[PDB]
Amino acid sequence: LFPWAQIRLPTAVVPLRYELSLHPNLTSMTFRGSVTISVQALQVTWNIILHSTGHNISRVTFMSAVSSQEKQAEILEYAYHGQIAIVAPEALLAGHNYTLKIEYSANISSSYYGFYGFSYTDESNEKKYFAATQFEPLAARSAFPCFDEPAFKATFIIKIIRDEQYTALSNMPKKSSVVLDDGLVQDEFSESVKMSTYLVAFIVGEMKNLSQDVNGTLVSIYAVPEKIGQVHYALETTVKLLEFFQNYFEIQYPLKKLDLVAIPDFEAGAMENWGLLTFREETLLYDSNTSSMADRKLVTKIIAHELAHQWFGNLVTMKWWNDLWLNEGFATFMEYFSLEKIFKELSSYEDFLDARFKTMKKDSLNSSHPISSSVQSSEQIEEMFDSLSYFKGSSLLLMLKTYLSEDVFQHAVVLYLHNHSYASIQSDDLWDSFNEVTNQTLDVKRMMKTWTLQKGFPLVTVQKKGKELFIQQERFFLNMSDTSYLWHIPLSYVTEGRNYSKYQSVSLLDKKSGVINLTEEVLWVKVNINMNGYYIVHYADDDWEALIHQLKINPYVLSDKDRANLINNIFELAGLGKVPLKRAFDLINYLGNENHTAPITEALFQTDLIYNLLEKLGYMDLASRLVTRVFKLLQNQIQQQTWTDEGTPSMRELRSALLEFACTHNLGNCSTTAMKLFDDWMASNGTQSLPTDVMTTVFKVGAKTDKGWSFLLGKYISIGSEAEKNKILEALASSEDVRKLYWLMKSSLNGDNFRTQKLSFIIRTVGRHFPGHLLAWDFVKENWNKLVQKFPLGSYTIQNIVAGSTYLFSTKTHLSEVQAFFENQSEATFRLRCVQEALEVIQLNIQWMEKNLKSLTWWL
Ligand SMILES: *[C@@H]1O[C@H](CO)[C@@H](O[C@@H]2O[C@H](CO)[C@@H](O)[C@H](O)[C@H]2NC(C)=O)[C@H](O)[C@H]1NC(C)=O
Ligand SMILES: *[C@@H]1O[C@H](CO)[C@@H](O[C@@H]2O[C@H](CO)[C@@H](O)[C@H](O)[C@H]2NC(C)=O)[C@H](O)[C@H]1NC(C)=O
Ligand SMILES: *[C@@H]1O[C@H](CO)[C@@H](O)[C@H](O)[C@H]1NC(C)=O
Ligand SMILES: *[C@@H]1O[C@H](CO)[C@@H](O)[C@H](O)[C@H]1NC(C)=O
Ligand SMILES: *[C@@H]1O[C@H](CO)[C@@H](O)[C@H](O)[C@H]1NC(C)=O
Ligand SMILES: *[C@@H]1O[C@H](CO)[C@@H](O)[C@H](O)[C@H]1NC(C)=O
Ligand SMILES: *[C@@H]1O[C@H](CO)[C@@H](O)[C@H](O)[C@H]1NC(C)=O
Ligand SMILES: *[C@@H]1O[C@H](CO)[C@@H](O)[C@H](O)[C@H]1NC(C)=O
Ligand SMILES: *[C@@H]1O[C@H](CO)[C@@H](O)[C@H](O)[C@H]1NC(C)=O
Ligand SMILES: *[C@@H]1O[C@H](CO)[C@@H](O)[C@H](O)[C@H]1NC(C)=O
Ligand SMILES: [Zn+2]
Repeated sequence: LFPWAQIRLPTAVVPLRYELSLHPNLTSMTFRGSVTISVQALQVTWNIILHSTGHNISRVTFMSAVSSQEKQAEILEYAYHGQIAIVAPEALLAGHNYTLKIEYSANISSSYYGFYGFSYTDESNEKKYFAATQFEPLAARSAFPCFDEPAFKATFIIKIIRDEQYTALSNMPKKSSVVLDDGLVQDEFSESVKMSTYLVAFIVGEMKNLSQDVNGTLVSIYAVPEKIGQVHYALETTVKLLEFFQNYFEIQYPLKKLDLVAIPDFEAGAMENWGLLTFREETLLYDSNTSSMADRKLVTKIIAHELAHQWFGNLVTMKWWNDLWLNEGFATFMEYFSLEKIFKELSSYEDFLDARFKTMKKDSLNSSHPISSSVQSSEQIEEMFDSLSYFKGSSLLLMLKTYLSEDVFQHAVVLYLHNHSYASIQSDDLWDSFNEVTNQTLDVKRMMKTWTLQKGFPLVTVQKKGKELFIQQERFFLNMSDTSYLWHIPLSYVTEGRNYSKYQSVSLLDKKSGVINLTEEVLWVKVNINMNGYYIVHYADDDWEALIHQLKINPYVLSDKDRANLINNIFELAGLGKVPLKRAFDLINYLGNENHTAPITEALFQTDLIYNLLEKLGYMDLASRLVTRVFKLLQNQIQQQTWTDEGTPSMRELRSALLEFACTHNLGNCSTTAMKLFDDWMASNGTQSLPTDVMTTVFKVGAKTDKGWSFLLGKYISIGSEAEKNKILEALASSEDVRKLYWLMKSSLNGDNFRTQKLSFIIRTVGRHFPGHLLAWDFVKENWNKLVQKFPLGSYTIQNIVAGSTYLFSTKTHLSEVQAFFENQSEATFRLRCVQEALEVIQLNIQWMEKNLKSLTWWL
């Protein structure tokens, strides 16, 4: 029986370095194992308890200091926690380095987790092989026996003997390689800096490269040869972002090398590794001419994310997974924070803003879970990998860093960085580096533990009565009894009174009610500047009709982030009931004079949730009258859009937003303009450039014709550009021919012309529009069994198939059906977070109709 009945390893033994030698042949999917672990005892144990899985071990056994002579112990194992224990020939006395050596058999993974391998086809013919690693969170132990926790850091020599052609890559630069007798090469890499078991990485496959030397460290993007041509932007961007993390962290990237790799597969594990960043082929390949704003915006942030992860996560790692949200939260913040100081032209705050919106309305559900609390098993380690925690974390740092200065934020960041580099940490340690705020401690970061420890976010009510600012707080709950919900809240607020002179100020509300005194007597006040604070603000009734009046006068007295914030808020409140729906729509009656994208898209987002909810109920006429009045507010901006790619990113994303609003709903010249552009494009065997900005729109309109449908289907199964094939798939699923809509899903499910990864994106698209709406949900239930086979229950795709099939229902008849269907298979499924959040969204719609179907009749 085995000497350790816990899931965490013992504090008994500690690794100091790892030495690893491996023979995978990619052709037969098998490999050599050999690990030498230079450990060290800190307390007496008869065993070394450590992690190992899937290893068929031949010979293993144990040294001391003292002797280069080695002596035979035998392994005991325990597969339930992945652990193995070596029964030591003699007592590990405290303070002594011993070294441990393991030989093993193993299989190369055929999933895409751990040490995995796959095949792909060439431009010229050919069957190529390839293998890589993906060790988060607990996968390293599958490749090689080790202390697989993030606290147990160490140093690494990895050496991999690989056939002549393949380029072997790994963390540290390749020190040496030496020809072996059969035709095989032996690659050895430098010993690694101190780093965590999960960050180890190594690649075997036929690539080329493209390099540049920022200062001392040299940056290179590795891709399969085909077109290493288009890693040119990736390369140039890693470069400026590299000496953008730079100086700001005031720490220098410790490695001599930094290599990014475009792995040639769609299920590629893309991750953080030090000196060996992975990506899916798709997310890196970019082309100045044929590729849109979306895929630059996306490739720029994807780089900027895994780059800050260098400092955050690798350099300074978690004690344990209970704090993952911190790094991924911080990285996600940097991703949006670097960009708007190097690439201020992308308007990457807009992405950010909307990202925060969608964060809050799922942080407002009751399915929500506060981001920090004890983890103890691994369904609890991978439950932490939902990007809701990441984005919320991200939101907190922007709120923390605009309350404290950006400078104050920086040094406390920098001060955080220096104090425990190469070390493991817990959450509160960052809050302490901050409490070296001020000359040294003027307020505590007990503040941040109110946000971390409680689900949801405060609703801040503001009333104002001639002197004043009466500020009160409660949890934003979506209705039908606990109150130790209290937040420490930075209250940015901006006003205007006297002379058109904008006064803005900060103040931290740390009790249930409070009050701030303004200097002048204003006509309007706005709370939460640029939505810097993660919360919703509700006003008393002629404080709301102050701002709206003010928006019809001169709205540009506010930012576009503020304006977008009111539109967000006023609509979500009128959902919760705290405002009539008709004063949301009088807020956006402003929009005749709007020119910034951020508020227009957010209003268009809102109005079209309303459009679709109505449309799925029978109330089609109400729905249609709704959009045409949005259309009329935005009528000039719509026509003045040119069907082009010309302009600032912001004004391009606006252009693409306005143009397929007007087209989705057939409003004005727009559908025709588009359908000429489609015939020209289709005339030309595809051989004509569509402005990528109007490309998804042009495709939709054409997908509405059996001629057009069948063309675009040929272009899907033929053309190479995976970017444009999702704007084609989209269209194919924006048909209203039900038989096709079914056949798309039926086929994506069977992996026929569309790989099964895309079905979740198909299903969401079919069901979102009236003709497919019931068809989607029925597909989801008619093949539920085969849906659980290829997406493991609770995974982020069975996620969406239920979210995106059902989130539009609004009748208690439907509600019953959804719940009757899910309980009717399993109760273990029936109380999945995904499933009763699915159910939770549906009554919120019923509630929404119950309060706002309304009287849509007397207006609208
Ligand atoms: C995996 O096993 C195969 C088969 O033993 C090894 O194969 C050879 O591949 C080279 C080219 O890469 C050919 O020139 C040889 O003729 C092949 N030999 C045979 C017997 O098929 C392969 O090298 C092994 N992989 C590794 C990494 O050692
Ligand atoms: C990536 O390709 C580049 C060519 O664009 C290689 O660059 C030179 O590589 C040789 C080979 O070691 C060096 O001796 C030269 O010093 C490099 N050029 C300069 C200006 O320094 C690069 O080596 C390739 N990547 C790898 C890993 O070899
Ligand atoms: C691996 O395969 C089995 C154990 O599952 C055993 O018969 C065989 O000898 C093992 N190979 C080595 C090299 O230990
Ligand atoms: C080896 O052990 C000694 C004490 O036994 C310790 O002082 C030393 O640091 C260890 N070696 C390394 C490289 O740390
Ligand atoms: C690889 O998988 C086979 C089953 O397909 C198993 O018998 C074998 O033991 C595995 N290899 C190791 C090292 O466990
Ligand atoms: C290059 O050299 C060192 C990096 O170690 C740094 O002090 C210096 O500022 C760097 N300069 C630039 C332009 O990156
Ligand atoms: C170092 O960490 C300790 C926690 O023991 C903390 O109190 C201290 O403020 C940190 N110092 C810096 C400069 O971050
Ligand atoms: C607000 O004004 C009153 C005096 O009119 C003062 O007593 C109170 O402390 C002020 N509050 C703040 C937060 O400045
Ligand atoms: C948008 O608002 C008005 C134009 O109606 C103008 O004052 C303002 O500068 C415009 N901003 C941009 C970026 O065009
Ligand atoms: C259209 O182009 C494809 C290559 O992308 C080619 O295979 C096909 O035969 C062409 N069609 C015609 C009618 O020439
Ligand atoms: Zn990340």
